[PDB]
Amino acid sequence: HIWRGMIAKGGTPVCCARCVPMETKLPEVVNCSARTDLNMLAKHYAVAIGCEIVFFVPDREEDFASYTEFLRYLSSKDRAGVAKLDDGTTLFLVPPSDFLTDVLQVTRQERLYGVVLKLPPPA
Repeated sequence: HIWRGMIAKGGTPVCCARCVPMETKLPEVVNCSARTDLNMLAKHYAVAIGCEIVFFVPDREEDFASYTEFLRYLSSKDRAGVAKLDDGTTLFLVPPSDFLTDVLQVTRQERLYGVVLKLPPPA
């Protein structure tokens, strides 16, 4: 049982997608309801105590051109997308860039990363 669903931008479908791990349940639709500057995410990362990652791949070939285009839509502007898991956790949609190696310090891949940051809990 793999995750298979849709990605959307502002409620507007972008493509269908699947998901390989490196986590809670992904909704049927991962909607990118907003963007965040990579700088802003860098600040949350600096203090995070968990950083979980999945890769989103286009589901089928007909989803490729859109997936690719959605990557440039994010990386152009040095931004990341914002979506949610089922349980309300913030999920960031991070396209390929230096940010992946300099800040998250992970291997870089020409893939969209889903990223959840766990910040410190209260005392």
